[PDB]
Amino acid sequence: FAPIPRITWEHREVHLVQFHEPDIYNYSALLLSEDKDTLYIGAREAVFAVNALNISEKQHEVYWKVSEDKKAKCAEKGKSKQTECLNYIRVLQPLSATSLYVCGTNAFQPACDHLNLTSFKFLGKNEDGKGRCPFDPAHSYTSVMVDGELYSGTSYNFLGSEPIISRNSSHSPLRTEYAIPWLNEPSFVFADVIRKGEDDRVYFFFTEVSVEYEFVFRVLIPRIARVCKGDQGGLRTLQKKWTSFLKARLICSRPDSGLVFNVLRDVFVLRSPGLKVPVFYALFTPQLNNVGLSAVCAYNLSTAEEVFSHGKYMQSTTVEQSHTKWVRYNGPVPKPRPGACIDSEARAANYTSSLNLPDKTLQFVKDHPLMDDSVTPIDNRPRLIKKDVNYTQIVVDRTQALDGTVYDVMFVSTDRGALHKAISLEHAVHIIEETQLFQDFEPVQTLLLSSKKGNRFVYAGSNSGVVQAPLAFCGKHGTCEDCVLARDPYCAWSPPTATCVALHQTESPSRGLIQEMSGDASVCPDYRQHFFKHGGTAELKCSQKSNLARVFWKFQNGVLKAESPKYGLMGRKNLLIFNLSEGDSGVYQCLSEERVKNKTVFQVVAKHVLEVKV
Amino acid sequence: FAPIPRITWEHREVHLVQFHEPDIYNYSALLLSEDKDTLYIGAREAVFAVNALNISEKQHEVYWKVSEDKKAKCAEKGKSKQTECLNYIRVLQPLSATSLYVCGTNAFQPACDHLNLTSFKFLGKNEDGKGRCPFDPAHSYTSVMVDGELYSGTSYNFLGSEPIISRNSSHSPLRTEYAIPWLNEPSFVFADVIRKGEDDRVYFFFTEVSVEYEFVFRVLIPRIARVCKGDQGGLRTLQKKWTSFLKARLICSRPDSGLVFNVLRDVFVLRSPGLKVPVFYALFTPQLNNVGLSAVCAYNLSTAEEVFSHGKYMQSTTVEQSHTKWVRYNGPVPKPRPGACIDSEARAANYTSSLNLPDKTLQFVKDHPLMDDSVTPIDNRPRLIKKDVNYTQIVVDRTQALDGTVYDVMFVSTDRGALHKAISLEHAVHIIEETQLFQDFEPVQTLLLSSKKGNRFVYAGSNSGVVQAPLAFCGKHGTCEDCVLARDPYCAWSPPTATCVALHQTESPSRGLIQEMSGDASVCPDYRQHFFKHGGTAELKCSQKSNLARVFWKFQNGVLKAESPKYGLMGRKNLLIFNLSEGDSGVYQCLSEERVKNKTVFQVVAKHVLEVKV
Ligand SMILES: *[C@@H]1O[C@H](CO)[C@@H](O[C@@H]2O[C@H](CO)[C@@H](O[C@@H]3O[C@H](CO)[C@@H](O)[C@H](O)[C@@H]3O)[C@H](O)[C@H]2NC(C)=O)[C@H](O)[C@H]1NC(C)=O
Ligand SMILES: *[C@@H]1O[C@H](CO)[C@@H](O[C@@H]2O[C@H](CO)[C@@H](O[C@@H]3O[C@H](CO)[C@@H](O)[C@H](O)[C@@H]3O)[C@H](O)[C@H]2NC(C)=O)[C@H](O)[C@H]1NC(C)=O
Ligand SMILES: *[C@@H]1O[C@H](CO)[C@@H](O[C@@H]2O[C@H](CO)[C@@H](O[C@@H]3O[C@H](CO)[C@@H](O)[C@H](O)[C@@H]3O)[C@H](O)[C@H]2NC(C)=O)[C@H](O)[C@H]1NC(C)=O
Ligand SMILES: *[C@@H]1O[C@H](CO)[C@@H](O[C@@H]2O[C@H](CO)[C@@H](O[C@@H]3O[C@H](CO)[C@@H](O)[C@H](O)[C@@H]3O)[C@H](O)[C@H]2NC(C)=O)[C@H](O)[C@H]1NC(C)=O
Ligand SMILES: *[C@@H]1O[C@H](CO)[C@@H](O[C@@H]2O[C@H](CO)[C@@H](O)[C@H](O)[C@H]2NC(C)=O)[C@H](O)[C@H]1NC(C)=O
Ligand SMILES: *[C@@H]1O[C@H](CO)[C@@H](O[C@@H]2O[C@H](CO)[C@@H](O)[C@H](O)[C@H]2NC(C)=O)[C@H](O)[C@H]1NC(C)=O
Ligand SMILES: *[C@@H]1O[C@H](CO)[C@@H](O[C@@H]2O[C@H](CO)[C@@H](O)[C@H](O)[C@H]2NC(C)=O)[C@H](O)[C@H]1NC(C)=O
Ligand SMILES: *[C@@H]1O[C@H](CO)[C@@H](O[C@@H]2O[C@H](CO)[C@@H](O)[C@H](O)[C@H]2NC(C)=O)[C@H](O)[C@H]1NC(C)=O
Ligand SMILES: *[C@@H]1O[C@H](CO)[C@@H](O[C@@H]2O[C@H](CO)[C@@H](O)[C@H](O)[C@H]2NC(C)=O)[C@H](O)[C@H]1NC(C)=O
Ligand SMILES: *[C@@H]1O[C@H](CO)[C@@H](O[C@@H]2O[C@H](CO)[C@@H](O)[C@H](O)[C@H]2NC(C)=O)[C@H](O)[C@H]1NC(C)=O
Ligand SMILES: *[C@@H]1O[C@H](CO)[C@@H](O)[C@H](O)[C@H]1NC(C)=O
Ligand SMILES: *[C@@H]1O[C@H](CO)[C@@H](O)[C@H](O)[C@H]1NC(C)=O
Repeated sequence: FAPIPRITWEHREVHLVQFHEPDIYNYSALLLSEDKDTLYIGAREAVFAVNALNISEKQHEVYWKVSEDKKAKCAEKGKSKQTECLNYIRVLQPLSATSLYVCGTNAFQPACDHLNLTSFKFLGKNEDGKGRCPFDPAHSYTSVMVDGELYSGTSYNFLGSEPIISRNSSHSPLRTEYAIPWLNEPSFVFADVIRKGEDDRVYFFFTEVSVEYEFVFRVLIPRIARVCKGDQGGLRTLQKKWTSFLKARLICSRPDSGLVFNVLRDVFVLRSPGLKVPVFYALFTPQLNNVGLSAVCAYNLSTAEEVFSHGKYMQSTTVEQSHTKWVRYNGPVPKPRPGACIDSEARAANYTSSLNLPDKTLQFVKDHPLMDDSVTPIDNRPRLIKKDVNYTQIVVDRTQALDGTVYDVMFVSTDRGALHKAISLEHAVHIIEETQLFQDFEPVQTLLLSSKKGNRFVYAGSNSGVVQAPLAFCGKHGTCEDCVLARDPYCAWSPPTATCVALHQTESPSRGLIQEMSGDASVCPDYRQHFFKHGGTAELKCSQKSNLARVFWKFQNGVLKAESPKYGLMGRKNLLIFNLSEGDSGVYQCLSEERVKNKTVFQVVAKHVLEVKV
Repeated sequence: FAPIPRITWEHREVHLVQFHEPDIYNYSALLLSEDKDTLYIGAREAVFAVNALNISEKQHEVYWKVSEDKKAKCAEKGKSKQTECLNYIRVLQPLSATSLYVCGTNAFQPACDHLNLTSFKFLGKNEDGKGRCPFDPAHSYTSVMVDGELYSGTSYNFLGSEPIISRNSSHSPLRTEYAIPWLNEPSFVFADVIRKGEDDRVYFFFTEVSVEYEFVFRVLIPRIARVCKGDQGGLRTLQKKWTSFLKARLICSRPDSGLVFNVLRDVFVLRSPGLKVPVFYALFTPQLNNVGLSAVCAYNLSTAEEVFSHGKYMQSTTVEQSHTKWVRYNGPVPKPRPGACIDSEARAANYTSSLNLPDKTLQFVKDHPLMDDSVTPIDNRPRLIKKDVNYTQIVVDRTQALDGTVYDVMFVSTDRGALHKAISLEHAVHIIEETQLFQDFEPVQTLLLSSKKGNRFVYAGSNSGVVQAPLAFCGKHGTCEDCVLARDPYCAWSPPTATCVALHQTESPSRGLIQEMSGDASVCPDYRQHFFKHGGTAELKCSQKSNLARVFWKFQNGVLKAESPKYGLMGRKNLLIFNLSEGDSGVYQCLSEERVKNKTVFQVVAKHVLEVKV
């Protein structure tokens, strides 16, 4: 299990910019512009444009509030008039340079519209968002705009009994089948297009009730799925339906410890400036006995692609003679491959679209959407497993250290408004710091990263507002030792400026900078006076930031024992000399000790010169 | 989830009698005599007889140490010469008035013998305990002596690859089949005879790899099983094999919370003086994501009896065409019923023993040992679910309160040498107290209850020694309020003696005693002076035992705020007045507040009269 966050930053001790509109709640949708300087917020009954560099600067505002006759219609359907019967923005996507595509629950009448960016006024397109947007603010939902066409995963109805992964195309509308083999009680988590003869694919991530597994209760299972951008459906069968829909198990577990995380919470696509293949960073929690635990598994796209392209499918079979069981299909697979895209191979066999695929192949995919092979993580284990924390959303920044060693920086939000910064150091997790983003411990519902030159920020939304944080707080570190010991690839010590700087931001010289991810503060170069009355009591204040260090006191060059009657420890860090007399005068030193590898790192926290009067 | 233990007793603050022999370890077997005054301890390479009333009084001792040629033989087989290659006592059972039946691992040569009680010397019977006793001190094991015949569940071999539930009878030896349907990687937990035409039954409890369930990893499942005392095996088939072996799922879970506890740790049989039917109190932990959690489920014997007597069996089937799946069997069941005992019905159809049962019935049971129905707990939920605690063994005492309301008192041991006392109050768990039995936090391996008049004790064994504790510490409670607030059915307040007494032990008058399980201390009838120097500092000590209460201070009839500079709180309970002056003199009161139901209970903990000198 991952250790405790090395340093805890109170909302008070760091520079965090906040945004909220009075009487406006549920800041669940976040979208930043092309230029990255304008962040758009989708809340309950409102859409805003804020300066992404200072979220507190409100630029534009637009509302989409529900009428009383629509609220009462919703309430008459036994829903909560002042809770669920309101317009929760669920779809906030780029449409053009001059517009956004917006959908809201709208007292259970999913409605879509175009937000005119030049005016920040809605165009009144008033489209029926049934299938595109959920009815209930409680229902799961995911959407990705690909080539001005919305690819959405949510419920097709009011009750949330009909799930749907569909494309609102207008030219070629396509949707999933309303069948258990296709989708079995899913809870949508994330979707994105993975761009390139070879066609683009639109991946979907969700948790659904498993068909392959049987246990005491119904077992959930994380799913990775994909569809082909060029899909047009089948001609005779799969009319207006996906022909390219294949899914597989997403497995996040440490078995030598019986830890299985079968509930997917978030998915982030690490788009490597260097690496040609994207890495999905997926966030999971266990369905069973969650108390709570969180795990972060990283999946190489190539792995998943290997399953969808060459993996054996699963067959459903009748078993004695009213039951259905699912097993590996070892029978003959049709050609062209069921679920495959219109690639170079297909085009050679005179196949231009799904509309001209053989009925043999189309029937196969319709009856075999599920793959036998699981999609496994890189190094076949989670990147991080944490206890006593319920992680909510994830973002990852691939950063180059001073050394040139590349670290994948994990920003993980909690259900209590906190953000953890973690890196997988040499075969062990290091949680650099934790920051309390929300003073009200509101769970971070959404998280969004901008790693772009200048505007390097993380944006977190909750029901109470939005928070803007940098990727590091290098300046909070006082000494070179403190700067190095942090083991943050973002932070380096600058001897000329006598400040711990943010490497890859500051205008300090690279060649003349200090950073050691080993934590060996050895690479570094290197008195509060008091006058108290006789008989009186002294409180010598001492504090440090490491949650992984312990402090001890020293008087007259010896390790002082804070025991009654002469001594006491107030708050485990502040020394208390009780009965002051001639001999108590002199130097009192507060020291810290923290283990890095095998070695211990002692640091002098406080220096005190106590003088007792006569 | 169950709250935290109301009061924590340090090993220091309670009267606990301890026993251990220098250089003797692993005190895993405990057996008390008929008279209940002599407790026999089975350790590694030794057996002792101690006064059960004062375990520290060693009465008798006997050793059974392994020879160097036997240790070296064991070590040559790649085992640990100074760890596993020693005689761990595994079987410590009553044989007669003048003898005990003892088996030890014996450097992987399971050996049995008779301990002559009149001499406390072994008889040298030197029986081969293969099947009766495990080879490895790591292997699971269970045994019950029924009518001078040992019924044992353990491994049949060195590697622990062959499991076995068998009867060392001499007249009619019987054992299980070495087949997955019968036993699939079991870990034995407990066994006992459930006594009465109707035959007696010998129940077995264990955890084994499930055949009915399929998940990411192999799923374990707790099992309740039984065999008939009168079994003699089959004549043509099941030659020297159990014909009465039936098993079923033992289910301990809260599903509205996704909590499943599929690993059985201990089983206790509540033999009710009043209730005609015994209740099994079973202790479970989860296989998946245990961090750790413990649950206590109580099962009514009648329920289990209903499954074994009328439940539909499970069939194994071939599925496409190399796999095996298990489903409910809805086909024709033979008569006499497979797995049933030789009852009144069978005897009418001229069946005297298993040896004369039709081959039809015998073949059925051999191919269908597993039942389709699960054995569920009373009120279909656990009696207790606890987090942050790994419970090891359980005992239950059915006790009558002053009111006459019967409480089933749960004594639960932990893997850190602690004992919790819990009762299921009105639809909520109340953990009365917790006691640190082992100063070395050694896990309690075995637990044994003597609820008998006079000698009312709990005996706990660990690798470091044995501990003797009473069932209550009524005397530790100071006031009537404190006595009542404890909500311990064992404790009552005595106004004449001004002491909190143990109801059903003391010679105090029943009619003139105070006890309220509601916790309403309203039924009850109803100054440390200091003189400190001017300018000096005062520490006003205040403490109480409730882990569920918080203390606040009062000065000059007002709730004082322990904030800098004038005030401070040392250890969250001790008040610190910093700069003494004329006005600081007077009465300082430490008060406690604890919620019972809705209401708060304020109590005056400490009274102080502080006088500041001039
Ligand atoms: C994600 O999965 C892809 C799929 O294989 C990984 O890519 C491949 O990794 C292998 C492993 O070495 C490469 O093979 C060879 O690399 C050595 C190293 O220099 C080279 O000397 C050999 O001549 C050969 O090229 C393979 O080329 C490479 N292919 C691609 C397209 O990347 C990828 O590394 C995985 N990424 C992660 C983070 O797991
Ligand atoms: C949108 O944001 C608002 C802002 O907090 C969320 O409001 C909160 O709603 C919950 C109920 O869903 C309130 O909890 C209470 O639950 C008990 C249980 O029955 C009920 O008896 C109480 O009357 C109350 O509803 C919570 O107090 C409330 N917060 C505030 C400040 O009023 C809202 O739930 C969010 N909606 C979504 C879809 O996230
Ligand atoms: C354990 O399971 C047994 C199996 O049923 C339970 O025993 C039975 O409980 C029923 C429930 O009432 C008894 O039926 C009736 O009880 C009422 C109460 O006075 C009486 O007025 C009716 O005339 C009738 O007797 C049934 O007789 C009883 N049978 C036996 C053998 O006990 C038992 O109570 C369960 N114990 C626990 C702790 O769950
Ligand atoms: C019987 O009781 C003794 C008394 O404590 C138990 O002794 C303990 O045995 C464990 C190993 O099983 C020792 O732990 C260590 O494990 C590491 C891991 O490789 C190893 O490198 C060390 O050399 C050592 O073996 C533990 O220190 C030891 N306790 C003492 C005081 O020596 C014994 O395990 C118990 N046997 C059974 C079957 O319960
Ligand atoms: C989007 O909003 C802009 C903002 O007004 C609209 O711009 C006006 O467009 C009309 C022609 O249609 C011009 O005559 C006005 O002078 C424009 N005003 C401004 C301030 O630019 C634009 O038309 C809107 N687009 C749509 C589709 O409604
Ligand atoms: C969602 O589907 C509707 C259904 O057609 C699309 O609506 C058409 O939109 C185009 C402009 O993009 C208009 O020219 C057509 O006249 C519209 N027809 C109808 C019937 O509405 C809509 O554009 C789709 N939206 C997205 C984001 O894909
Ligand atoms: C982690 O999240 C779980 C829920 O997923 C929390 O468990 C709930 O805690 C509340 C608080 O009293 C209880 O009322 C609920 O009944 C609990 N539900 C379940 C399923 O346990 C858990 O407390 C959280 N823990 C941490 C460390 O974040
Ligand atoms: C059990 O131990 C007792 C203790 O000695 C044995 O008792 C002796 O028995 C012999 C006859 O066999 C008598 O002559 C001795 O006088 C007895 N001595 C005592 C002290 O009682 C007894 O024999 C042992 N039982 C077995 C089976 O060996
Ligand atoms: C375990 O099985 C052995 C096998 O027979 C039993 O041994 C017999 O024990 C009786 C006395 O109980 C002797 O009279 C016989 O001569 C013994 N025969 C053999 C071959 O040993 C043994 O008693 C059984 N033990 C238990 C506790 O049931
Ligand atoms: C409860 O028991 C579990 C084991 O069943 C403990 O978990 C182990 O804790 C040690 C301590 O560092 C680790 O080294 C092991 O790797 C852990 N194993 C597993 C499977 O988690 C757990 O810490 C115990 N917790 C409590 C509160 O008793
Ligand atoms: C932008 O941030 C600065 C930094 O303190 C602040 O002074 C300024 O008022 C902010 N702008 C707005 C509109 O809040
Ligand atoms: C029995 O317990 C008493 C109580 O203190 C003790 O004094 C006595 O020595 C114990 N007996 C033995 C043999 O330890």
